[PDB]
Amino acid sequence: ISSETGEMGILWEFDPIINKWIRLSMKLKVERKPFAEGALREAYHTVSLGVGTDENYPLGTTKLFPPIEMISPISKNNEAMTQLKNGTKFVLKLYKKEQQASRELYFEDVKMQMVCRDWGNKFNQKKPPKKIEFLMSWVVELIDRSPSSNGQPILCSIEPLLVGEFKKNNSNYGAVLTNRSTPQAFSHFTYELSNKQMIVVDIQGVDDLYTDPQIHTPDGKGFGLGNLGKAGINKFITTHKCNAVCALLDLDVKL
Ligand SMILES: Nc1ncnc2c1ncn2[C@@H]1O[C@H](COP(=O)(O)OP(=O)(O)CP(=O)(O)O)[C@@H](O)[C@H]1O
Ligand SMILES: [Zn+2]
Repeated sequence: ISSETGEMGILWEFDPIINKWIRLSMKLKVERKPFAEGALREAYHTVSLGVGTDENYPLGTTKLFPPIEMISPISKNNEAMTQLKNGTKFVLKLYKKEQQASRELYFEDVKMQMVCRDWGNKFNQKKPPKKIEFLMSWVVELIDRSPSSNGQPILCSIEPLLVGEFKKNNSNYGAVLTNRSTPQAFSHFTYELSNKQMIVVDIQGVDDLYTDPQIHTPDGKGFGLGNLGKAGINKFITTHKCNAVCALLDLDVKL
């Protein structure tokens, strides 16, 4: 939008309510060194230098992912234009040294986060002691960065900066890592209210602002490599103890 030295990116937002991706551009400036890492990715402080349209960067085609029918022809409205306005401090995440990553996985992961965000709203609507919220997430094609040896463009995901102490409350394979009730009751709520079609675990973040969740489904399909299917779900069942939040939401002690 307004520049000023940084790098260009193709910015992708998923909107669940119209079931389409919204394609934009942005400029960002990222720090050279990461400020945190996990098992898979490193996270980098970044500043936004504005969000604009994708008009200078034609799509193609010939195929494409996401496919053309999954892309909105109109991109005038989106969260990115407010949440990533010029001057915003945010987080960029890059995979560490990865051959398990594919273009399709970046998009699966961001869609997954958007799905959990809808679940957070549905939870909040039953009026629990502590409302919860999932951060937006976005796919960025770092188009100014040179493709590595394989010829693949550089991709990353971005999300807002969380301020405070970052805590993980459950894992994607049955760990209950804090004594807080809301995160565990939310996981249980997603399982029951979805009629056992899915569960949201890996509940982590700062307070009840959450990021990087994981979904399991009975058939194991979609939701990235962390979808552990029936094993994942059952592992949650084994360690769940219902709490006051579960009871308040009228969730069945039988899972
Ligand atoms: N939006 C955000 N704001 C501030 N810090 C964040 C953040 N998202 C992640 N972090 C921090 O960066 C670390 C690594 O990021 P992330 O957790 O996404 O890596 P990962 O994909 O390897 C999963 P894990 O760390 O659980 O193995 C987190 O453990 C947390 O400390
Ligand atoms: Zn419960």
